[PDB]
Order: sequence, then structure tokens, then C-alpha cells
Amino acid sequence: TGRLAGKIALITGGAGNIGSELTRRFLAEGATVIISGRNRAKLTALAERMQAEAGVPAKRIDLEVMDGSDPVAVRAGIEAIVARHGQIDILVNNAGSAGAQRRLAEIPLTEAELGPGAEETLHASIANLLGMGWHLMRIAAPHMPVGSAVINVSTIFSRAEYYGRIPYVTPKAALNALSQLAARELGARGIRVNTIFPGPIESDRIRTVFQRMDQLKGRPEGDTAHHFLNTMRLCRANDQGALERRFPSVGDVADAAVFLASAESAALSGETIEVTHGMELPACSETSLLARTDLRTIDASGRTTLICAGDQIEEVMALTGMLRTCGSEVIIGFRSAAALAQFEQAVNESRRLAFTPPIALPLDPRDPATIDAVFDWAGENTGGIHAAVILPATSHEPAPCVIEVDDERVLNFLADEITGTIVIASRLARYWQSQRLTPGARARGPRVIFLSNGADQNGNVYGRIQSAAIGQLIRVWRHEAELDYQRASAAGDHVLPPVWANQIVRFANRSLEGLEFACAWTAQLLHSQRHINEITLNIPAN
Amino acid sequence: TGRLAGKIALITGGAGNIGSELTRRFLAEGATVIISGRNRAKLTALAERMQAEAGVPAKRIDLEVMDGSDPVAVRAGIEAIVARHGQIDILVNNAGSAGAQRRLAEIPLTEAELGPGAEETLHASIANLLGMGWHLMRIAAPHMPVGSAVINVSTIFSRAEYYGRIPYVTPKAALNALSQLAARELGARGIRVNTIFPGPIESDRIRTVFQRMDQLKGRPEGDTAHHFLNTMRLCRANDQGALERRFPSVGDVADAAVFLASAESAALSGETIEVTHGMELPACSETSLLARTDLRTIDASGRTTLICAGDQIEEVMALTGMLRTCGSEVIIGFRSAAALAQFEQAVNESRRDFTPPIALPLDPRDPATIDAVFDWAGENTGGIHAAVILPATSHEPAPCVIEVDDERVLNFLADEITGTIVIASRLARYWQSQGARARGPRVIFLSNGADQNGNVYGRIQSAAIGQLIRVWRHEAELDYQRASAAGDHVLPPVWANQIVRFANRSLEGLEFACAWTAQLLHSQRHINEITLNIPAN
Repeated sequence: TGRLAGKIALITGGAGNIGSELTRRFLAEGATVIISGRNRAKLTALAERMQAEAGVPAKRIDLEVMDGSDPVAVRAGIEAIVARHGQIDILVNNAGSAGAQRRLAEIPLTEAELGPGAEETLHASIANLLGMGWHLMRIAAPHMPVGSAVINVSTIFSRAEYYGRIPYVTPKAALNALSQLAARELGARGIRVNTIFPGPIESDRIRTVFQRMDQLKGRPEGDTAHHFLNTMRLCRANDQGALERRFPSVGDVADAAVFLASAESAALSGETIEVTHGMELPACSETSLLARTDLRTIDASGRTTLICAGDQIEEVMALTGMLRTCGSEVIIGFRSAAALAQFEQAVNESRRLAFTPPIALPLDPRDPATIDAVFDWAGENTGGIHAAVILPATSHEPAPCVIEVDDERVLNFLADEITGTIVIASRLARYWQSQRLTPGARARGPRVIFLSNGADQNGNVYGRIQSAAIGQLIRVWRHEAELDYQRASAAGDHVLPPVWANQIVRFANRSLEGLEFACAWTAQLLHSQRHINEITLNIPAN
Repeated sequence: TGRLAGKIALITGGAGNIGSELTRRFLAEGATVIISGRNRAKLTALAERMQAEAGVPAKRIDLEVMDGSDPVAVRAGIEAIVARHGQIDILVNNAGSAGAQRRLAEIPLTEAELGPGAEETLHASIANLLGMGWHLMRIAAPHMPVGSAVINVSTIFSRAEYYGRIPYVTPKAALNALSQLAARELGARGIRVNTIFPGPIESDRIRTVFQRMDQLKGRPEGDTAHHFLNTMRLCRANDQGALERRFPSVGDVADAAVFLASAESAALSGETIEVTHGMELPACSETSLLARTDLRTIDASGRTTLICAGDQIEEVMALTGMLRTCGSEVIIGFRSAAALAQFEQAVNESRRDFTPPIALPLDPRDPATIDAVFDWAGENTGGIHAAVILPATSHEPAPCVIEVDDERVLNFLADEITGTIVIASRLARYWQSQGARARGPRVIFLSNGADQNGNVYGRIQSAAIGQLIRVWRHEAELDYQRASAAGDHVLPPVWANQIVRFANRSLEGLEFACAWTAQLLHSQRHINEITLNIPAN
């Protein structure tokens, strides 16, 4: 009768390799699975196929045609599913998008900009890989009884150096953060959330996609694959009984799925299981900023630093103050036209009790023209852009909850804080690397810091999701910038040095001196000769 | 037929709630279980009850009577187990003896020093809770076919503040690190190693031991209990359908065990599963020393520092140089009788412009010579105020943790693990045995530099020292605040950190790490992170 007998499982990404095996195996374990997808012919072909493979009654298989990106299509779809079945016992977030396969500078943002091998926009990649699971957890959760299971399917590569794969890998890093936070709020309901990290799984498709990554790098046959096989601790037998490092099967993923769906995992919430044959990859890239800053870096003379901000004007004031004492010129770009307004008002406060405030220009990720516009002005007036500090689009988080939240806010957090932050970086990377092919005599070196908002009573839940995205972006933006550097140097092209980046998290501090402390290191890190290795730099309570 | 059908499982720690429920459950999934233990009456008693409990044939159960601490006893026992059954499919490392329950100053080291409520030596607690699983993993491995599973059962509290529980919690944290490292070497044999972290599991027993922990900490009923329940993210239903935060059951733990013993987890190695109702605990408490030191802390005038080391003569010199410029006096106590030799040899080379400190034997094997060091310090240097503790040996004993002989592994346990807790406990007892105003004692444990091994023995050692520090701070805070209310004028509480330099192998990094050691011992502030990392620079 099977281990999931009588339970109702919803599986997204039913078409994909992994989604198909999860369906066949849950059917064999006695579940009624509903597969959800975008094309009505595709699901019906799959469901007939998955019925035939399982050897199961007809009413035990079902489908719902949905656009998992649209939360109102999700409300429609869930209501239909409930009305036939009453409740959902397992929710499996599979999400088969693979992302555009391009470097950070070359990522597509609009359909016109779309090309071969890059079939979705960035925002579509974010809405598929991070939005979809988020919307289900919010809408299905009121129909899941005490004892239910959410399963989120991530990848191992969301924490690994994965060349050219930012639109895929970054919303995955964000989803992990989403899972842990959803475990808190759904755990208080008796609903458990847990996560699977498949390694490289066996496919005909994955064979070609390691090749495209190999071609994007310099490197020959087998390169990306042999490297990850070598992080594997566990060898396995072949038919002759010899040991070997190979990829896991799709059935391995489904074993971990069944366990996490059945009542044999009833006491677990917030756990992760890496189906990788024990690929060993470093987990923590953090450190505390514990030392005093020492602004003896008047080396910032001539260099000019961009501040991407908006609505956080206390941070902008200190940031320009620090950077000016270093000798750096500052350009400041407010992301919403509103933020310019009360900033001009703040300088009006400055004119009382009075000396010059900096230049403010529009800098909007929705309208990537104004980013390119800012670069052009900087070349004519301030002699370039040499460093950037990037802030959250908003000062405060939209809501205290990750599950119990309206539809509009969640769509805004996706467009503003996640896609919009990637956009700024992708224009930065192309800027510095379209110029690196220019210089003749000798050049300085570019640096980036992402500086978060201060501690919040929410526990900074939305900020922490954003932080997980910024982290994995840096991991890959360092890696690409380095390989593009050494490669373009093989061309003999005297190129600007590769971009370095860090982020400073302020979540454990909410003091006025805490702000000045964090802004001074921002100025120190943008223009120092040395660098810090850790990706995330934490400022303590002090 | 069941999920472990035909599989041969050796289960240590067969008695007690978790070990028993694992035996009955493996029997229900069709395995033949061998339970391993110390008393033949207890094992034969265990086999009959669980034979009756499982409702399973007799030849399905078996026992081996052995001293799991003795590797020569293990060779005898495993070879015999193989002789009855041919092979081993599952190894479950349970152990779980609770250790002697005393504060670091009062922990027993010799049978005479044993007392009521403290029934094991320190070394015995280490030989049970860390060695046994280690020796099984080494000796059983040549009898485990490709596809086998090792399950190491730790506790969630191996990362927790547990007043009076150092002999328990410190070898568990060590065993964790040991598991990860062996996954590399056993993975190359086709063998899985994976780890279960039970939370506080429900018993009538744990009710009472939370009551005793409440009493030692001075805090009232439920204080220790509510503290762990409130970290739990996952609620569960009661019989009437209402939600509540309660502890997991014993069967919840055995569900995860069956998963990790069965071929449904065939692609897993180096994983951990926390059966905790989603207890939320901070994972990383580490930080990098990124700044340059600044020795304007002549606050060390009059204060005197003990250096515990041996065979690391370059650090011993760099340390005395650092500490003297701060104004501290230095005593050096070498851990091996060898270490005196080449130090006395090096100083003869220099003088044949350098004035060496007094160098004395200081051996945790013989805790008498520790009291000797304190005695000289009282007559001569006006006391001991700060300590630096270094590994008993500079170079790692072996490149492997599994393919390694018995003597080396036994020496590593005696010196680097039991011997390092020994030093800490006499330090804590010294400082706490003691009208106007007082200064404050400080400790830093300094690791060896980077190794071609990746420092596997160093990482096992460091993992224990980390949890050692957590509880040594915790006890010191409560021991202080309590004893001073009695009106006894005692020193302020001990603080400690460790400096791990495994990611650096340059001489300037060596000087950098020695400099931070001196600064941290005599500075007024303190660093909260327990583990302090020096980068490559």
C-alpha cells in the first residue's frame, strides 16, 4: 500500500527530469499527486505517461494548469485543487528553470535583449526560481493540516563558484533563506519545511550544459565536471564492482523526497540533505568587523565613488562624509524619484545652521537607461566611476512575516530588492570591463560594497533573504571577474584589474556609532590597497 | 520483509532508551542485530527482552562482550563477530555514558580522586565517548562491504552551555569533527558515515537531570527545560489536537537511523540530521583576526604568563619576546620531557643577547608537576596571571584518521584531548582557590600552523577545545557570581579564546598570531567569538 498512502502531494516542475521521477515514485508510494505546469497538453501527456509508468488507478493522478509566477493564478489554481481533494499533505517546490547561460555583464533584462541560450529575462528567472515557491507556501499553507510537509528543492551549486550562472544560482541562494524563515512561521502551525540539495544529477541535458560552461571558460572537455567530481568524498560501485566518482541518480533525490514527505521525518524542520555523494564545499564565508578603522587612505584622491541608494538619507550623509575625508569624489543616485525629494529637503536643513552637498542623479533599476546615463555624466564631469556602495531600495522591510503577507508587497520585494540589485551589478560589471580593454599606461582598480540597513524588530527577515542573494552574487562576480581578467590578459590586452566585492551586514547593531562604524569601513574597503577575503562582514552590537 | 532485511548491524550503547529502541526497530526491519556491551548479564538480558519485544527469531539477535575503549579488545571482538556473521553492514556508534558531573576544577583524574556522582575518570569518559567510536571505525572498516553505513549518534548539547558537563560534551564535539574527516577516507572505500543529533529526548530521566542542572545554575524549576523548548520552530499536536512544544520521542530518532542505515540514503556521506523539532542554534561562532596588533598594553606590568607548549620552540621564543615587551614575566612549562631538550639545546646555541626564561617540566600525564609549576610561581614570579596552551606536539601524528595504528591514536587521546582538559582544570582550580581590588585571569589556546594534512588531528583537537571554552566561560560566570555573594574575595572570572592558524603557513603569520595572543591576555576588552582565525597574508 506504500509509505505515502492516502496523502495528497502537489508537485511543481512536473515536466522536468527530477519532477517526473518524484511523480512516479510518490504514485508508487500510495500518494495522489497533482502535477502543476504551464502547458495543458504537456501535463496531460506527462500524467498519462506517469500513470502508465506507475501502474496506478486513474483518479490517483491529477493536474492543474497554472502560471506559478502569478500569485493570483496561484489562488485560482489552489482553490480548484482543494475543491476536488480537500487538503494538501505534501507541497514539493521543484522549479525547472535553468536560467540564462551568460556572464553578469551580458544578462538579458527585456525580451528584445533576449537571445539564444538565454531564453528568459532576469526577472522571469527570478520569478520562476524564487517567486513561485514563495507564492505556494503562502497560499497552500491555509489548506495544509498539522503534520504536513513542505519540501523545497534547491541545488548544491547555490553556494558554489558557478561561472556564468548568476540568474539561476542567485534566486536559489535566496530561496534557502526563505525556507528557513518559513520553517519558523509554518512550524508555529505544525507544518514542517525542509530542503534538498541535489548535486549534479544524471541527464542528457546536463551533459551539454557542462559543455557550455566549459566553452564560456577557456577550458577543454570535461573541465567543469572533473572539478566537481573531485570534491566528492563517496565513491560508488559500477556493474563490475569497482569504485568510482559519478553523479547521483534521479532516484536518489526521490528517496530523500519520500523520507521528508512521510511521517518518518515528523520531528524535522529547517533541515537540509545534500544528495551529492558528499561533495565537500565550504559553508561559512563570514567574519566580524571587530577592529578600529583608520582612515589613512587619502589614496582615495582622484577616485570617485557612486552611492546607489534611496530613502536612507542618514546613511547617505555619513557615507559621503567618510568618502570626502578620504579624498574621494561622490556621485549619489537615488533609486526612486521620491528619495531625491526629501534629500533636497535634508540639505535645506543643512543650509540652515550653515559648504556644498553632492550631486544627485536618478538611478533606477527598472529603467536601465538611467544607469547608463549616470556612467556617461561621470566620464564628462567626475573623471569616471571607481567604486560603488549599493543600498537596499527601501529603508525598512515591507512586513514582519514571510508567510502571512499580502500579494503586492511580495511582488515589490522581488522587483526592487532582488532583480533590481542584480541589475545595478550587471551594469557595473560591463562598465568596468568595457573599459578594461582601454588603458595604456597604468590603472587603479575597482571595488564594490553592498551595505545593508540597520537592525529591525522584524529580525530583518526580508533583509536576510536579500543578503543571501547578494552573497552568492559576490561569490560568482569575483570568480568571473578573475577568469575574465587572466583570460583577457592572455589576449595581451592591458585590462583594468578585476572587480573585488564584499558586503557589510548591520543586523546585530542599531546605534548611531554603529552607523558611523559601518560607513567608515565602507569607505576604507572601497579604496584600501589590501582587501578582505570573507564575503559577508558583520558589525557587532557595540 | 522490512527495510533492513538481511543486513548485519552492530549497535554499541545497546542499553538505555535510544540504544534499545534502535535494537528493536532494526529487528523489525529485518536486520540481524549484534548488541555490543560491557556486562554479559546485561547483554544476555537485553537480547531476551528485545527478542521478545521484536517477535523475531532467535538467530536474529546476538551479542559481543568487549571493552570498547581497548583497541586490542576490539580486534578480538570484531574478528569474532565476523566469524559468526561473515561481514558488517551497519555500524551504529551510540556510547552515551554520561560522564563525571563536576565543575572543571573538581573533575576526577585518578581512581582515588573519584567520588560519588562522579563515577568515571576524565580519561575513561574520553575513552568511552570518543575513542570507542574511533576504534570501531578503524577496525570494522576492512569487514564492511562497499555500500555500508556508519551512523555516529551525537547529541545537540555538544554545542550547548552545560554546567558541570565537560567530560560528556567535550569528547562528543570531538567525535563530530572525527566523523566528517573519516567520511573522506571511508568514502574512498565505498562506506558512508553520517550523523544523528537528537535533541533532549523524552524520558522520566531527562525530567530529573534538567532539575539538577537548574539547581547547579541557581535557576528555578523549568528554567533549563523552557530554554530549549523555546528554541524549537516545530510544534506538534497533542491527543486533543492542540499544538505544543515538546521533546521528540525515541522513535523519531530511530526513524532517522533506519533512513541512514537503509539503501534509501545510498548517496549521502558527511550529512547530519537534527531530530530536534527544528531547534534553532547559531551555527558559526568564528571570526578572523584581520587587523594589525598594537601593543600599548603595558597593563601587563607585574602580571606573569605561563607558556604551555612543547616541541614548538619558534613559537615559545616569539611568545616570550611578545610578552616581555608588554611587561609580563614569562615561565615556560614544556609538556614533553623531549621539549626541554631541544630548547636547552637551542639556548646553548644562541649564547655560544638572548636571555631565556625558566623552563620547567609541565606534564598532564603527571598532574603533580603542574602543582610544582604553581608552587614555584608563588615563591618567585608573584603568581600566575595568564596562560597560553599549545599542542603537546608540533607535527601531526599521522596523515590518516582511519588508516592509522593503535599506539599513535591512543597517544593523541592521552596527550592532546585528555591532557588538554587536565591543564585547563588545574588552571581553573588555581585561579578559583584564591580585600581591595583584582585584575582578572585570561587564557588563549594557540594551534599549530598549517599542515599538508589539512590538520585533521588539529581539527579534532580544536573542536574539543572550542566546546571546552564555551562551558568553561559559562561555569566561571556562575561560579563567580555565586561565590562572591558568600562574601569570599575571589578573582573575577576567566575568559578564553582559541587562535587557529591552520589557514596560514608563513613566518610573519606566526609572529602575527603570537602578537595577538599577548594582546588578548593583558588587554582590558575581550573578544566574544570563541574561535579566532588568522588568514593567509
